[PDB]
This record gives sequence, C-alpha cells and structure tokens, in this order.
Amino acid sequence: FVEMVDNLRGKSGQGYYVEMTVGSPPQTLNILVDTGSSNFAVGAAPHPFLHRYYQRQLSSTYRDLRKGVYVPYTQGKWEGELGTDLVSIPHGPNVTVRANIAAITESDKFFINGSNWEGILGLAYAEIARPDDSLEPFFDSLVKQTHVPNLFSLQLCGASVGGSMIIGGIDHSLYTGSLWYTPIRREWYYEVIIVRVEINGQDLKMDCKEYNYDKSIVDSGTTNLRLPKKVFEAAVKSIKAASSTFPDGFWLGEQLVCWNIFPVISLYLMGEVTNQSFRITILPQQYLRPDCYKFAISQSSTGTVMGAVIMEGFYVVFDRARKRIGFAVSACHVHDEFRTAAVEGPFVTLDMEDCGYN
Ligand SMILES: Cc1cccc(-c2ccc([C@@H]3C[C@@H]3c3cc(=O)n(C)c(N)n3)cc2)c1
Repeated sequence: FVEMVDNLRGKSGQGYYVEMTVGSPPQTLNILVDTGSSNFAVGAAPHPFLHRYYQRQLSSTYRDLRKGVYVPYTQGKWEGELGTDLVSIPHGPNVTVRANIAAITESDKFFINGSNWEGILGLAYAEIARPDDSLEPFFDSLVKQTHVPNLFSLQLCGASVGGSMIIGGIDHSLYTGSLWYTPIRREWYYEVIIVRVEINGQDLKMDCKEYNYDKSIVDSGTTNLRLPKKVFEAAVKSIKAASSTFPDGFWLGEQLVCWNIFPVISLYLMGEVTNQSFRITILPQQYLRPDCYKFAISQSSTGTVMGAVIMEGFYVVFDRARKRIGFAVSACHVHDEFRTAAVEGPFVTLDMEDCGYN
C-alpha cells in the first residue's frame, strides 16, 4: 500500500488530515482523521478560517437528505445539512462511494484559525453517529460498496507532522516486531480495556476498573493521553516521585517547562485470550510535547483517551472485521539511544473482564 504511505499531513496540535474529494466534478478538501467520532462533515460555507469548502451547487451527484444536524461537544459545536455525494480519496484505494455528508453550516470553536483542514472524517461506529445510528458512517459505506477490506491502520509520526492511513490493510514496512491485539469491547467508539498501568515498571495497583471509568478509547482526534481523575491523580503522583531529580500548574497543563529523569509509562491492555494481556510502553519524548514543553497527560471525565501521545508511539491497526485493534512498535516513533517505545507480551493477568465498566 505504498500508494497510501505518507498520505497524512498536519500541524503540531491541529490533528492529522487526509486529502479527499467530494462531488462531481471532484472538489478537493483536507479532512481530519478522527477515530473518536463517526460523522463525515465538511465546511460548506465561506468561514473566514477555511481555505476551501464544499460547494453543493457545483455538484451534479449531490442529494439532499432534507434533514439537519446539531453536534454540541465539549466546546463548542457544529451544525450542518445532511446530504449524500460521491466521495473519493486520491491517495487511498481506487474507488468512489456514495457517502452521507453533513454540510457544515454553522460552527463554534470547531475550525482552527491557522489550520489547513476544512472537514472531519469520523471513523468510529454508527452507535455514536449524529443524529442517530441510522446515519451510515463513511467507512461502513466504503466496505458495503466495494471489496475494500473492513480494516484501516494508522501510523502517526508527528511545525509539520505526517503519517499514513492505510485503508483496507496493513503495510508491514510501517512497523517492527509483532502486532498485538486488544479486543474492541463495544462497537461505538473504539473502546478497549486497560488492565494495568505502570510508571517505570511500578504498578499503580488501582482497581483496574478505575482505568476504564467510564470508558477507554483510541482517539486520533485527541492530542493528549487523558486519564480519569482518580488514575491521573495517582499517575502523576508516581510520575512526580520518579522524577524527583516543577510547579503544580505544570502537571495540570496550566503552565510550561523549559529526558532520563522521566519514567516510561506502560499500559497493559486486554489480550486476545482469556487471562492474557500485553503492554504498550511510551517514553517522555511522547508525553512531553514541544525549549518549552507541555505536559501531555491530563485528567478526564469521559474516560481514558489514548490520543497521539500513545498513538505516535505505535502502528495501530483498527481491525473492524475481527472486532479488535492491534499495536506494534512504529517504525517512525521518536526514541533516544537508551529507551524505546515497546510492545510486549504475553502476560498473565487474571480477572481482566472485571476491569470493564457498566
Ligand atoms: C487534535 C484536534 C485538533 C483540533 C480539533 C480536533 C477536533 C475537533 C472537533 C472534532 C469533532 C467534534 C468531534 C470530536 C470532538 C472531540 O472532543 N473529540 C475528542 C473527538 N475525537 N472528536 C474532532 C476533533 C482535534
């Protein structure tokens, strides 16, 4: 899948985007790759910050679904007008598909002043599609209308950033060692189960249910590694102890600071087999973001969010066909001379089911 290697671009902190075309003739747009949502939505009006937008009036293949959508989220929101049209991906598979498209008509704190993307591609499942599961997501529509295998993978590499979205398969050149797989728990977000956490090899020893309170997901849409309040509290306390060789606001992402004094962080994830897990390990070069750095770990109320902090350490395979997600050491991650990002197993971990939440 070399046709698709390096098909992702971005600016530090503004997400990864992939080139797409909408309509006939085809209108090129940059679209942010978001495994944390399920809507395909593009700017359709001349917002001041946009470089380009979907002009439905120029598209012969556009169809109106005569319905609107309102997507509040943490801060702020987008609204748009539902329709369908022919979507293609220049550096993806050689296909065209009729997909649902929210034409974004009003917006608040959604588009970024400075960025180079004007739409979002939600890669998660129908269950969290807006306004409801009846709105078939792009990838569901892709697989239905073609022989493209039900699978995609991302290697996020990280002003300018880059990466690869391999649609329909796996590019082995993008990783080293073996892939290890965690089960997708429920097909809405990409939910998984964290079974253990270690800072510099030292278990946090928390009820593992607290690691998935009330959710843990894989989110290319997030920059941070985001932990639930309790966990993060313990997480940071332990990171602080490890790093005894900084002001409290910093740890809270209220201020900035300006490698080896820092502890590697390990997540054990539920394995494919009963009482079996594996672990992914990241370096400070990953949770310390650019000499001023931001502490890229942060408390959360929505659960654990495995964002670019995690994802930029690994080649991540979203194997929808088998309801599972694989992690491999990324052949691009930034590592120094001593520590390296790692994916290791198997381990024996009892009672992994209990780490889940209901
Ligand atoms: C990394 C980055 C930078 C700038 C903007 C975003 C971004 C902005 C909006 C969204 C749309 C609302 C849905 C959404 C909201 C949201 O809060 N998250 C974490 C995700 N993954 N998706 C998704 C991602 C993401």
